[PDB]
Amino acid sequence: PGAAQLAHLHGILRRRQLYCRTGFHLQILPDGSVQGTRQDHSLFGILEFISVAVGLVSIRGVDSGLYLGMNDKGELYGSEKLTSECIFREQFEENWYNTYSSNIYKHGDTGRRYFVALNKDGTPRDGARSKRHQKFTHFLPRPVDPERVPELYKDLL
Amino acid sequence: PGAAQLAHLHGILRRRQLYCRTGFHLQILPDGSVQGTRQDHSLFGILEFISVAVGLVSIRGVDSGLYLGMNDKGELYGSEKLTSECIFREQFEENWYNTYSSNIYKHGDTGRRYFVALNKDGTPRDGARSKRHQKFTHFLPRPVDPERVPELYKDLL
Repeated sequence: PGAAQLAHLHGILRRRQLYCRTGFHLQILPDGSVQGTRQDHSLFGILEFISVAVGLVSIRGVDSGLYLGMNDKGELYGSEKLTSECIFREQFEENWYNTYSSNIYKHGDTGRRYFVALNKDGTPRDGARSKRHQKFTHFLPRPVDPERVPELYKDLL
Repeated sequence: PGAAQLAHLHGILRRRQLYCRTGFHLQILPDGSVQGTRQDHSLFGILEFISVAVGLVSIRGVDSGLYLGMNDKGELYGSEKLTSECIFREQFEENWYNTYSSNIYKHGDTGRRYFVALNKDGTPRDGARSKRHQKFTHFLPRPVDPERVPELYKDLL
């Protein structure tokens, strides 16, 4: 084909599963909420990673179509349109587990950044109360076996 | 396009990096040898996973073009053509780390299978001397960021 064809396929090559070290895969539901499923290959767990810049990413739910974004008060959510709240800093942490902080939100005084995180029960943790050294913020990007989520792969088809 | 087009692309969607728990990415060199690099996104570290059957896989080096295979005496190597020695049993182990044993080789007496493994210094370990509970055999499948290995992605292009 052509035009936007090249970039579009690569997005599909960049689809991942974000497994949080507390035992959950980050998912972005259609209603706009963000949470964690213990299920491998969840349909909303299939996230497409857009490499914005060096150390920067944007995570779009392939199924929900929404972009992961963190707001003013540290709360995660699914943004229907890209915004400055949707760009996160991707930093290595330990063992291929990355950490993802807001690219615009931090604690004015300490300078400590706000982090994308999930509690041990799976619900979204308050970005501001989450820290780099805590396991709530560790996220291992995982590969997506397309044959396990066919609905999401009828673009090439 | 057509004919074999559908299956071909999916192979590209199933390219992975096999990170061994002892600190290395399994690579398949052109000379036919198998070893481990500490380098993320090594050019020979980019393996295409062929899901043979349930719990079965075949690993082909994208760059070397060779298929990972284990022989009679537990030694890994890069097979130029598929053989019975190239099919491995993929089993979950802990934390998304899988274990890969020979689908035809085991210890006649104990019944303990032969495992794909790398020592802590990175060289290939003897399949027969490797065990499931040992970290030499733990392998975390990782995603491949195409933009980091362009040479290997000129098929779609």
